[PDB]
Amino acid sequence: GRYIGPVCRLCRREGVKLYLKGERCYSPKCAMERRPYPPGQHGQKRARRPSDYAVRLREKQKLRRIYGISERQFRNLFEEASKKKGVTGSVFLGLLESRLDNVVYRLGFAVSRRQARQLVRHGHITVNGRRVDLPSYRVRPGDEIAVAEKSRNLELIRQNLEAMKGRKVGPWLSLDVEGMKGKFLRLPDREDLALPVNEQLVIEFYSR
Amino acid sequence: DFEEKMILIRRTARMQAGGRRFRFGALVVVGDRQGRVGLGFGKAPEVPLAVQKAGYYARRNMVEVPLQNGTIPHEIEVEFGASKIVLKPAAPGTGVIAGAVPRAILELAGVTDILTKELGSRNPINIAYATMEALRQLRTKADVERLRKG
Amino acid sequence: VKELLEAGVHFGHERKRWNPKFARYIYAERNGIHIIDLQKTMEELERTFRFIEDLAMRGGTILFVGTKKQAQDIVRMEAERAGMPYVNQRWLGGMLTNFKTISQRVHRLEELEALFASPEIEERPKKEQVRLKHELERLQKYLSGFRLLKRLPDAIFVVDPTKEAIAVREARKLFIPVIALADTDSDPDLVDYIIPGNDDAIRSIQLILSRAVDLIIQARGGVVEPSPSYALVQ
Amino acid sequence: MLTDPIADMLTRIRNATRVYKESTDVPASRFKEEILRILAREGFIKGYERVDVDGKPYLRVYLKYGPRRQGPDPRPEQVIHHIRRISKPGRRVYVGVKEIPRVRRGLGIAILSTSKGVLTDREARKLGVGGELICEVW
RNA sequence: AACCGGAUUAGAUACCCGGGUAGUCCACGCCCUAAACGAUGCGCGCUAGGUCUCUGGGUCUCCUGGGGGCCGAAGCUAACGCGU
RNA sequence: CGGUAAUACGGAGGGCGCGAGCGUUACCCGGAUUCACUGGGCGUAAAGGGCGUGUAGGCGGCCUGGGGCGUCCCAUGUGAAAGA
Ligand SMILES: [Mg+2]
Ligand SMILES: [Mg+2]
Ligand SMILES: [Mg+2]
Ligand SMILES: [Mg+2]
Ligand SMILES: [Mg+2]
Ligand SMILES: [Mg+2]
Ligand SMILES: [Mg+2]
Ligand SMILES: [Mg+2]
Ligand SMILES: [Mg+2]
Ligand SMILES: [Mg+2]
Ligand SMILES: [Mg+2]
Ligand SMILES: [Mg+2]
Ligand SMILES: [Mg+2]
Ligand SMILES: [Mg+2]
Ligand SMILES: [Mg+2]
Ligand SMILES: [Mg+2]
Ligand SMILES: [Mg+2]
Ligand SMILES: [Mg+2]
Ligand SMILES: [Mg+2]
Ligand SMILES: [Mg+2]
Ligand SMILES: [Mg+2]
Ligand SMILES: [Mg+2]
Ligand SMILES: [Mg+2]
Ligand SMILES: [Mg+2]
Ligand SMILES: [Mg+2]
Ligand SMILES: [Mg+2]
Ligand SMILES: [Mg+2]
Ligand SMILES: [Mg+2]
Ligand SMILES: [Mg+2]
Ligand SMILES: [Mg+2]
Ligand SMILES: [Mg+2]
Ligand SMILES: [Mg+2]
Ligand SMILES: [Mg+2]
Ligand SMILES: [Mg+2]
Ligand SMILES: [Mg+2]
Ligand SMILES: [Mg+2]
Ligand SMILES: [Mg+2]
Ligand SMILES: [Mg+2]
Ligand SMILES: [Mg+2]
Ligand SMILES: [Mg+2]
Ligand SMILES: [Mg+2]
Ligand SMILES: [Mg+2]
Ligand SMILES: [Mg+2]
Ligand SMILES: [Mg+2]
Ligand SMILES: [Mg+2]
Ligand SMILES: [Mg+2]
Ligand SMILES: [Mg+2]
Ligand SMILES: [Zn+2]
Repeated sequence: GRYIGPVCRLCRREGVKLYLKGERCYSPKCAMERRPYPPGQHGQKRARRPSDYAVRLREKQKLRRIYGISERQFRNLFEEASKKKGVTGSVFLGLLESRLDNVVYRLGFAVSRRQARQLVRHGHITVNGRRVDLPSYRVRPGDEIAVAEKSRNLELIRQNLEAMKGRKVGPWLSLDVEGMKGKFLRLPDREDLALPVNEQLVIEFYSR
Repeated sequence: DFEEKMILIRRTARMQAGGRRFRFGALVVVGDRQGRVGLGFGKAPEVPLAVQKAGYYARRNMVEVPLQNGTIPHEIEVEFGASKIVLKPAAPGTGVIAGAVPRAILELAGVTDILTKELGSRNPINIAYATMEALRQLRTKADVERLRKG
Repeated sequence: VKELLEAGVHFGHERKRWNPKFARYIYAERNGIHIIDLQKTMEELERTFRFIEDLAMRGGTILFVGTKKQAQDIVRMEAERAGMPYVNQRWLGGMLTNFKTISQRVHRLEELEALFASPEIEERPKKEQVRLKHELERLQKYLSGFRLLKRLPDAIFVVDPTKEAIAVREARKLFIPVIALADTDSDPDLVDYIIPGNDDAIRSIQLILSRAVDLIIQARGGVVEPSPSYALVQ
Repeated sequence: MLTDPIADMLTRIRNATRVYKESTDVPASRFKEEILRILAREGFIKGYERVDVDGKPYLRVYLKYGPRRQGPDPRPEQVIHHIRRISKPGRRVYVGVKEIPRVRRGLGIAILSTSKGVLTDREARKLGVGGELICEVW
């Protein structure tokens, strides 16, 4: 069971806007607006120069919390990237980007990561014609991510796709907005991600 | 232009009649991440002034590091006193795998991928000194070629 | 601007206190004294004076440094014959590495001179009058040749790199090229451009420095009469 | 008696260059000669030549060094920074062709003695043979 | 040494003073320790010099071997220091 | 750490770390180049045997030739399945 609770507090504890709240991380209520300091009683106190360990810790958390994942799956994915051929740094990101929940969010089907997770969990997502209710399902390139026609008439899907009209999509993705289709064209490159995260620091958090 | 990061500060009290009277030691690295690093060690009766001196000495005593793709031309060991430092090149997607001290030095050198071991004495000052001398001893295929040309 | 028959003066020196590194410039041991190979000297003299003329006609500053009781007055006169600064009485710790700090002392020198040419000398008490009197006296003792160094010299000339090695250490450290008159007791490795020969024996020092300054002025086209220093031979 | 002539020659060279000697003599042995051929061929020494010292045959090794340098310690960089005997008596080191090291990530050499002659690590690799690992030079 | 006295001392089972047995010496046989120290195993080869000295040889200001010292190149050492 | 202002005890508020788990004890490897083949040492830090003679063993100057035991190369059989 993933992290469930106040989220726009981690927006603060990381120091960077975390869009896990979906909307309202855009409207000036995110609490990253006019409250950029971390939570707690000592939040407005002057923070001490962090330890070298502290830096790689806050970078890993900054990424982990972004994708909304337990430490377990997070580290197993990382070690998977450490074994695979290619740059561990970008391979890991391509793997996190390949989560079905993350793709759903990325395809604009859901406002947020969490919402994408619930949408997958409840089987509203099609993959190549088949229902898939696992947020962890690894999307491959060439997979068609659709919306179950059962739910196509639901007002939350039409609500989000309504604002997806004319909105542009990631260069490794493409979607048809009327038929509620979508496709994973290829793995994203480092440059394909705007993630405010230094991968090297994370790799360097796991060398210990 | 020039980025500095600090290694350690210490208390180094000295004795005198009536009581102790302390200096402050500061180890500071200064690098451009472009292959130029420099190390300085300052002492002063207050912490900040000592740090200043360390930065000023770090801009003197500079080292031209021959990076090859964010890593090193060849592996070297260097013995400084009783402290031995071991640097080995690393393929990309590796990171700086190094102690606290050589991590700081290598990072400000612009090294993004390297393998490292501290050996013998682990003293921060000698480990820094040893890292610097190690970097002074790096040589490029160009440099070796021009050394055995004749 | 050369010499050949100068075997008539400078043959050798330093009976058996030799630096072994000087062995490359030794001809033999005659009557229990090291006699310096004559031809070798002129080789190093060509290579040295080439650098001298080049640096001179470029406009560079050369610090002439000599404290030997043999070379004091010579260094004074020949360094004044050129536009070059000298060090005569004692080479002070830091004159190059602390050049800023030592320069402050020349500012005090000029300050007290300009207060000694003003009517205010008697405006101050008698005791301060004697004090500042002493300040100007010793300042003008040490910095009389060091006065005109505005920046760090572009070269250094030393007459015994063994006794003046405290200077050569600082020229080394700051990468200033080092020109030296070095006999058998000297480490030649530390000298960038060497002239092997007696560090003692005024007769030969006057020749070497006189010719050197001559070449200096010849680089800039200010042709000069014989050097006034020849009367210091006796 | 001289215990390991090769370590002795390696060392004569090491010491000789540490004081920047122009030349140095080492007692003549064909195997030594074949080593000096690789040092020469690889530009580590100026060269060598046979000589007679008081009737007995030696090899004059002419060493080379880099340029005289800048401020203090003008002493040149060395050409032979590191010479080390590897397979000594009483602990012998033979390598198969897949056991042959890469010396200084390329920039040095490993003199092998092979059944096909005294080769460098590159020569012995491209020749497809291994043998006794004589020494590192770099 | 032990021991017998005389002193000193708060005490004196000691330092100081008067004595004195083993022993210290010899032979022969045991014992096998040690700050048994260069606190540095032996052999060979290579790496600046200068100086004092013991003892050989030489065409004998000196050159050349073998010992014993002191400074010190390169280098080594944590440092002290080591350094043909 | 605590002997009157405790960020170390006890509670609370708050925060960090993991999360159907979280901590603890035991045991194994790691860090430990701290048994040093890779990869350590012995003047003063722990470590040169009190000294010699010498047995076994270890080690072996220069040239050539035979052999091909170690060494190196090629082919081939083997190296079960699982695991990796
Ligand atoms: Mg990888
Ligand atoms: Mg793509
Ligand atoms: Mg690891
Ligand atoms: Mg060392
Ligand atoms: Mg050591
Ligand atoms: Mg230790
Ligand atoms: Mg370079
Ligand atoms: Mg003075
Ligand atoms: Mg002299
Ligand atoms: Mg006169
Ligand atoms: Mg009594
Ligand atoms: Mg009594
Ligand atoms: Mg008493
Ligand atoms: Mg004794
Ligand atoms: Mg030993
Ligand atoms: Mg014997
Ligand atoms: Mg002696
Ligand atoms: Mg005699
Ligand atoms: Mg004796
Ligand atoms: Mg002797
Ligand atoms: Mg030294
Ligand atoms: Mg000594
Ligand atoms: Mg010898
Ligand atoms: Mg109270
Ligand atoms: Mg209280
Ligand atoms: Mg208290
Ligand atoms: Mg508390
Ligand atoms: Mg606690
Ligand atoms: Mg508490
Ligand atoms: Mg609580
Ligand atoms: Mg689970
Ligand atoms: Mg458990
Ligand atoms: Mg353990
Ligand atoms: Mg181990
Ligand atoms: Mg142990
Ligand atoms: Mg242990
Ligand atoms: Mg040890
Ligand atoms: Mg003791
Ligand atoms: Mg001991
Ligand atoms: Mg002994
Ligand atoms: Mg003992
Ligand atoms: Mg043999
Ligand atoms: Mg045998
Ligand atoms: Mg044969
Ligand atoms: Mg065979
Ligand atoms: Mg097989
Ligand atoms: Mg199998
Ligand atoms: Zn937010």
